[PDB]
Amino acid sequence: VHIEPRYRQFPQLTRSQLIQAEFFSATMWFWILWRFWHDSDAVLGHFPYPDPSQWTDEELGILPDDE
Amino acid sequence: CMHAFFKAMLFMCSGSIIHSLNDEQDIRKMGGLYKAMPFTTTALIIGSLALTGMPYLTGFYSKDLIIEAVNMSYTNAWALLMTLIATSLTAAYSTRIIFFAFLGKPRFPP
Amino acid sequence: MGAHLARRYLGDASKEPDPLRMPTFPPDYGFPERKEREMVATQQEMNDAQLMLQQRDYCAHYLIQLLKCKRDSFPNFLACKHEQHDWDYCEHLDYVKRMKEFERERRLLQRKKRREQREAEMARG
Amino acid sequence: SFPKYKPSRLATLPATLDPAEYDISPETRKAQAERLAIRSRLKREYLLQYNDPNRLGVIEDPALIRWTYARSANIYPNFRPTPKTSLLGALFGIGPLFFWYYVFKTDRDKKEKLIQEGKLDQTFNISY
Amino acid sequence: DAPPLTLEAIKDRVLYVLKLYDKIDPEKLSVNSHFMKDLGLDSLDQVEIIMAMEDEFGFEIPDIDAEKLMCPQEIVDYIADKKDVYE
Amino acid sequence: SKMELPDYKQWKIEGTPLETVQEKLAARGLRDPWGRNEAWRYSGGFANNVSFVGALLKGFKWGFAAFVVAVGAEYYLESQ
Amino acid sequence: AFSAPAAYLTHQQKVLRLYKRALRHLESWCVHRDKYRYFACLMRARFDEHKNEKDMVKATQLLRQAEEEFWYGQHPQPYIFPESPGGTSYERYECYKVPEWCLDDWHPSEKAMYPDYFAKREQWKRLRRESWEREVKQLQEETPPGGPRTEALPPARKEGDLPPLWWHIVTRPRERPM
Amino acid sequence: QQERDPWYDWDHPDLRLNWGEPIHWDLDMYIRNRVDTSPTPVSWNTMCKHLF
Amino acid sequence: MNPFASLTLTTLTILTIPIMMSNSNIYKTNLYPNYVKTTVSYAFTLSLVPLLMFMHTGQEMIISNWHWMTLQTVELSLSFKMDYFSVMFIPVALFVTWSIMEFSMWYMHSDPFINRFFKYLLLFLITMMILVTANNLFQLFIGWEGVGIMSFLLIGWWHGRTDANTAALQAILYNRIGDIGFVLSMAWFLTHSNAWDLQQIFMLNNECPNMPLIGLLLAA
Amino acid sequence: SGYTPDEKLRLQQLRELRRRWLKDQELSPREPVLPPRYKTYRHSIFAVTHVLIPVWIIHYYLKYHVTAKPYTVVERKPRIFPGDTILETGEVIPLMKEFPDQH
Ligand SMILES: CCCCCCCC/C=C/CCCCCCCC(=O)OC[C@H](COP(=O)(O)OCCN)OC(=O)CCCCCCC/C=C/CCCCCCCC
Ligand SMILES: *P(=O)(O)OCC(C)(C)[C@H](O)C(=O)NCCC(=O)NCCSC(=O)CCCCCCCCCCCCC
Repeated sequence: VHIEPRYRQFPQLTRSQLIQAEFFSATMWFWILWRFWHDSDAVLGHFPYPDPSQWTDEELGILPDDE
Repeated sequence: CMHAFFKAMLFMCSGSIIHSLNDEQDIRKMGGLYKAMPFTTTALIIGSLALTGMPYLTGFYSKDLIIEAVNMSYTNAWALLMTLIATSLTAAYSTRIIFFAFLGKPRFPP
Repeated sequence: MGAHLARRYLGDASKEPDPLRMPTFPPDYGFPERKEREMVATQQEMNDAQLMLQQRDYCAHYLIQLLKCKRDSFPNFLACKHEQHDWDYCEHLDYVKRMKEFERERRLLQRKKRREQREAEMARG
Repeated sequence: SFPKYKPSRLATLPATLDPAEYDISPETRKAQAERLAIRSRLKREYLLQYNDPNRLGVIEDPALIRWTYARSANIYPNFRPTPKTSLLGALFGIGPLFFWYYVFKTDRDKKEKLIQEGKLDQTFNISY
Repeated sequence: DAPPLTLEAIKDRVLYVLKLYDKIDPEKLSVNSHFMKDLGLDSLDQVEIIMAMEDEFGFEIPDIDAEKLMCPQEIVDYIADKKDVYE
Repeated sequence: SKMELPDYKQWKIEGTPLETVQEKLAARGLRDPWGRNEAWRYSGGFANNVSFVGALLKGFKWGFAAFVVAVGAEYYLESQ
Repeated sequence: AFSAPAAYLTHQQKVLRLYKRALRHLESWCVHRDKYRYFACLMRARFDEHKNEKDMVKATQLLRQAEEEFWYGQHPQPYIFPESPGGTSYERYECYKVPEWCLDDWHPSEKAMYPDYFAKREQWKRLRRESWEREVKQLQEETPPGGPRTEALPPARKEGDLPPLWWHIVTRPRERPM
Repeated sequence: QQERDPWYDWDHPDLRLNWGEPIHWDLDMYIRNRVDTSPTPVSWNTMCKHLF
Repeated sequence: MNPFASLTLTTLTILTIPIMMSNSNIYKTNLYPNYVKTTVSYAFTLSLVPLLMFMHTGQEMIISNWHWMTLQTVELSLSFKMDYFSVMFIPVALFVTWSIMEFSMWYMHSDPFINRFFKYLLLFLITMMILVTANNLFQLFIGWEGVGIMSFLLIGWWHGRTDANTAALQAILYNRIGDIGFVLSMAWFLTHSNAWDLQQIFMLNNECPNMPLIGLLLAA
Repeated sequence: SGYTPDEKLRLQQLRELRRRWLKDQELSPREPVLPPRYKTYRHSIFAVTHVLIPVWIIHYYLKYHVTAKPYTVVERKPRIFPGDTILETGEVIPLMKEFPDQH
């Protein structure tokens, strides 16, 4: 296709390039949303992080101070 | 591998911009290309999102794991801090490229 | 990253654990009867599976199962989710064991500090 | 006011910041005129030779000949043994030789001492 | 790549820029009008005109040559000679 | 071929940041004579451009719709 | 480039060059067009404020202080046109420029590949050869006895003559040769 | 030669030299391909201090 | 025979093929860039096949096809290491090069030496493949310096540009410092291990020392 | 300030000469006097030569020359997993022991 140059005006665009750009942007966003829906543990994690403060001395094998 | 992909595409997009603006490589003279050049715009946006680690793009599967490994290891504290600041600055310069090349009003010859 | 670094550096490194020297207490100190860890995969099985020396930990059997599942269902690279989750869960349990060891070392060290302070006070008085 | 710019040898002084650029004596103007006249004479000579249609070859440059001669063949006849030249030549020509000799001699003496004491790791060292 | 320039195109573009200059009356502006003798501008105005032409055509005119372009026809001839336009 | 330059009288600084600049300069007591020569850049197809966040969300409208349709189809297939 | 330089720059020339350089660097700082227009109008306001000054010493002092201000406030990375000396596309096509003396060393078969071009080339060569004596005579007649005081060159004073020292200027390689 | 004027019509445009004019003793190292001495926006001492 | 080795060496050889045709009428015509791009695409698919072979069963190999010379107890031979790194990086590099060559067909249309430009791009691709697949230090250094000189030639593409010449020579200078480090590593490895190949280097260096590893770091 | 009359006249004459020179640089309709002396088909001819011949040559070279000396081509031994069947001897590599399964 031949695109005539413009002087001080917006260039002549093509329906094909417009629809291709829109299709690929939509494809990227669909891929992002689809991947986040299925496997969101890649972003938010999969297993909880334990709190060491709640582990009892009995299960950690810590004897009484006096003993 | 991932960087080869998206960095090659980013360089190709910048080259297309340069060729379309008569060998101009200055973002101070670029502008309006978001609607002037649709396909290069979307390609560069996708590449910059992949470069910065969009949560499920090609750069996510390497950069995110790299950052997790750096944070979770017995590393140099200064090296870890500089790596995090470098990630922030990566986002910063990707924004700079997009903002000064595609957004706004034209600054190229008539 | 963590508050442990702040406590050890801007505080009492004597009470905080040493990662390069941990553990500094006998494994039975405070544990009356402690069970040795169980290893499922054998040395010959790991050697045949050609696991990397870093990957030959106590979770090696799940990794071997995952590798076998991936090889068999090769074209369908999305058919090993259960094996992957089993391996990840075993690694998570190993990591929480390491965290428990760290916490045990920390509180044993601070208990030793309290005991020595009490002995010093008794000697002074 | 604004911070001053300090010229260096590898970062010279710009013309617009040169103090002498704003103090122009009437003799400075005639010096500039004489310089322009010299340049114009040389340019006219070169352009005549260059636009000559019957010229085939190279327009010899006496300036280039003088530069190449002074760089190579005019150095020794104008060289005199002075304290500066003697010290600089002695240093730059002898000091590095003794420095490298000492370095290599010390390294090889230590290596040979280790060999004689039999505590140098020479396993698999087959090619020499 | 880009279409070649022509004398008519260069003249039209320079007259376009000059007619978009506010200090110049478009009705009395001809291609032979002098910037200071009959247009009533001055040195800074001429410098800004040369800068506008540089922005228009995407190339720089050195100060040694730009001071002598006192006419739209002179600017057109300079640009055509520099860009190797003969028609 | 033989492109024609659009009429120069259409270029105006009205409805353009250049008229804001002109008003600021008039308050200062000054004027800028090159208003229209830059006013070509603010009119026509360059009149409106998106924001930075809007540029990133270029294809989200169709992407989200396709994602919703695909999720509905997947849910129906899993139920059946 | 096309104009012969003088022995010195006048005060007007210096101030005009400073004006252009300051405007260009301001445009480099003020990327957007409206902002550049605003600040360029302010810069021209400053120049107009100092336009009328009878004291030449004070005018030169103002110029010097303005030069110092420009050097302090210059953009470290000013915009340069691609073809300009600092530009990215500078001297990219110099390897593609080949001269006509190199053109006349071609083989007879190569010359036969272009029969009409070389006839006009021979016409140009005859024109060059038939005018050199007149050009050198004109140059030596109009020069002062002391020598050339400037690099300027005269035009042709006669109806049938050519401007002296014209060949390489006229036959210089095109800006986009290949 | 980098400091030399680029807009002048030198006899040797790339080296920025004229025919017959004296040649600097260190032209071989002051060519545009080699060591540059042109002024910089920031002073040399300031640049050295900042880099170090 | 296993198709793995045959297909990998075939990808490398068909990459090298169009350079042989640089002395032909096709190189003199305007179809040479498309010819090179087509060859690169075919090489990309032919390299995709061994990637499928690896991703199934993890197949890895070393191929010492040609013996070069034996310095007494040290044997240097033309050996290629087709492992995970090679079989993964080759298809990616071929895909990228194919895309770049098409983009250059569009981009460099007005260049009088577009054929030479594509020849240089293909030569760089060949040297990079040599570097990636090299199994011993000497072949790795061959690829090293080959990509270095191809970078030097392609940076200074416009020979009339003084800035381009300066950039090319600057790249050469820094890469030569890196090569100082590389040669240090090669000399240490040969002297202390009687080998330049990865297998024997890995076998003998159970605790690798600072001098060879710092040489490698400096080269990198 | 501006051009002198001599400068303007010389520039006019030089520009006329330069324009005439470029017009002469233009070519003729017959100027390049040269001396006397489907899409899928091209792809098929390219594929047979450029791909088929090298793979033939390289396979012949590897099978009969390279793999005729020892250790020239060394394959990493395939991974053997528990509960497998070694095909060389019909052997059955047994399964692993019962896991201490959790959840
Ligand atoms: C191990 C031995 C080597 C150690 C380092 C020695 C440094 C010696 C420097 C080389 C001497 C130069 C001789 C001639 C070189 C070519 C001529 C030249 O000067 O080129 C200048 C050229 C052009 O400059 P531009 O910025 O492009 O400006 C252009 C504007 N139009 O610039 C250059 O290429 C010169 C660069 C030389 C760098 C010198 C210092 C290098 C740094 C070495 C120390 C760092 C070591 C790294 C540690 C690694 C950690 C494991
Ligand atoms: P036209 O031929 O009418 O020109 C009139 C002139 C100016 C020649 C006068 O006739 C004249 O000579 N007047 C007296 C001399 C004179 O005007 N001197 C003053 C010149 S400098 C001046 O005062 C203005 C300087 C202020 C602005 C400085 C710019 C520095 C900032 C730049 C920073 C870089 C990025 C912004």
